[PDB]
Amino acid sequence: KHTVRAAGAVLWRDPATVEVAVIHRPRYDDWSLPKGKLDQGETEPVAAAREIHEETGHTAVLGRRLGRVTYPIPQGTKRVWYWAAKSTGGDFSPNDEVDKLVWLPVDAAMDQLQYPDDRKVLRRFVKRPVDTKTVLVVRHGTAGRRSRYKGDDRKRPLDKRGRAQAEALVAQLMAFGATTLYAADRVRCHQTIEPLAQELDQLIHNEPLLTEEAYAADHKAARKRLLEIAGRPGNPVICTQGKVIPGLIEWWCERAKVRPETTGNRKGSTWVLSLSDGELVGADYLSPPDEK
Ligand SMILES: Nc1ncnc2c1ncn2[C@@H]1O[C@H](COP(=O)(O)OP(=O)(O)OP(=O)(O)OP(=O)(O)OP(=O)(O)O)[C@@H](O)[C@H]1O
Ligand SMILES: Nc1ncnc2c1ncn2[C@@H]1O[C@H](COP(=O)(O)OP(=O)(O)OP(=O)(O)O)[C@@H](O)[C@H]1O
Ligand SMILES: [Mg+2]
Ligand SMILES: [Mg+2]
Ligand SMILES: [Mg+2]
Repeated sequence: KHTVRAAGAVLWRDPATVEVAVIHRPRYDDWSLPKGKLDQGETEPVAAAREIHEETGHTAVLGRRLGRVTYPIPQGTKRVWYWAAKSTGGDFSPNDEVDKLVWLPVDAAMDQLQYPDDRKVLRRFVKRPVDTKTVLVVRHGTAGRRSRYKGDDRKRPLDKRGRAQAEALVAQLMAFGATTLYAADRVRCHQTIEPLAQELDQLIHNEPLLTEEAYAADHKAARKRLLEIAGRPGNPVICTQGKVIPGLIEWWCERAKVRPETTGNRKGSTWVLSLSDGELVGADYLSPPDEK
C-alpha cells in the first residue's frame, strides 16, 4: 500500500521523423524509458528532468504529460508519471547503471521496449503533437485566511508555507521552460512567482483582468486576456486565484475538446497547458510542490 513515487520521460529529438531514447540497464537486463524516484522535496517534473539528465546525459524541456504507470514492488506500489521531453542536447556515456542508449523511430522503439506499460506511454506520446509551447497557470501559494471584509484583500501576503511553495515552484516551472511571467493584481499572486522572477531576471506583468473580482464582473475579458497572453512568444506563467482558474481551464478544455487526466485547484498547484499551432492539446494538473 505504500507508494514509491517516480517520474520519467519519452525523450525525443528531431512524430514519424521523431526519434526517442530507449535505455538498457545491466542490473535488470531491461530496455525501458528513462525514469527515477523522487528525492525528498522534489516534484515529479523536477525528478523527470533530473533523471533524464542523469540517465541519458541530455538536458530537456518537459511538455505534455503522458499518463501514469503503476506496478507492484517489495515496498508496495511503484508509481511513475511520464512526460514528453524534447532534448536540448547532451551526450550519453555508458556506465554500470545505464550501458546503452539507442535513438529509435517510434515503431522501432515500440519493438525495443519490453514493458507493455512503456509501450502504452509511447502510444500516448504519438497520439498528439509533441512540439508544443506551454502555458503554466498557477494558483498562488498559501496566504493565511481571508479576513471578514466583503470580497477580497489586495495586499494579504504569502505565509511561511506559501513562501516555501514559491521557492519550490522555481524548479518545477523551469522544468517546462518558463520564460515570461504574469500575475493577477494581488500581492499573493506576485509573491508566488517572485522567486522565479529573480531566477530568470524577468519582470512580472500585472494582470487586473485576472483577479477574482474582475473575473466575476467580466469573465469574457478574462478569457480574451488568457488567449492574448498565450499567443505571445515564449512560455508564460500566469499566477492567479482559486475562483478564476477552474472556470478558465474548463472553458478552454471544453472548446478544444481536451480531457484533463487529473483535476484539482490547490494553492500552489500548476496547470500545464500544451499548445500546438495555438490549439490546446493537453491540460495537466500538478499538485502543489509540498503535497502529493
Ligand atoms: N513498467 C514496468 N512494469 C513492471 N515491472 C517493471 C516495469 N519497469 C520496471 N519493472 C521491473 O521492476 C523491478 C524494479 O525496477 P525499477 O522500478 O526500474 O526499480 P529501480 O528502483 O531500480 O529503478 P528506478 O525507479 O528507475 O530508480 P532510480 O533511477 O531512482 O534508481 P537509482 O537511484 O538506483 O538509479 C525490475 O525488476 C524491473 O524489471
Ligand atoms: N470573505 C470571503 N469572501 C468571499 N469568498 C471567500 C471569503 N473567505 C473565503 N472565501 C472563499 O474561500 C477560498 C479560499 O479562501 P482563503 O482565505 O483560504 O484563501 P485565498 O488566499 O483568498 O484564496 P484565493 O486568492 O485563491 O481566492 C476563496 O477562493 C474564496 O472562494
Ligand atoms: Mg532509473
Ligand atoms: Mg536513475
Ligand atoms: Mg535516483
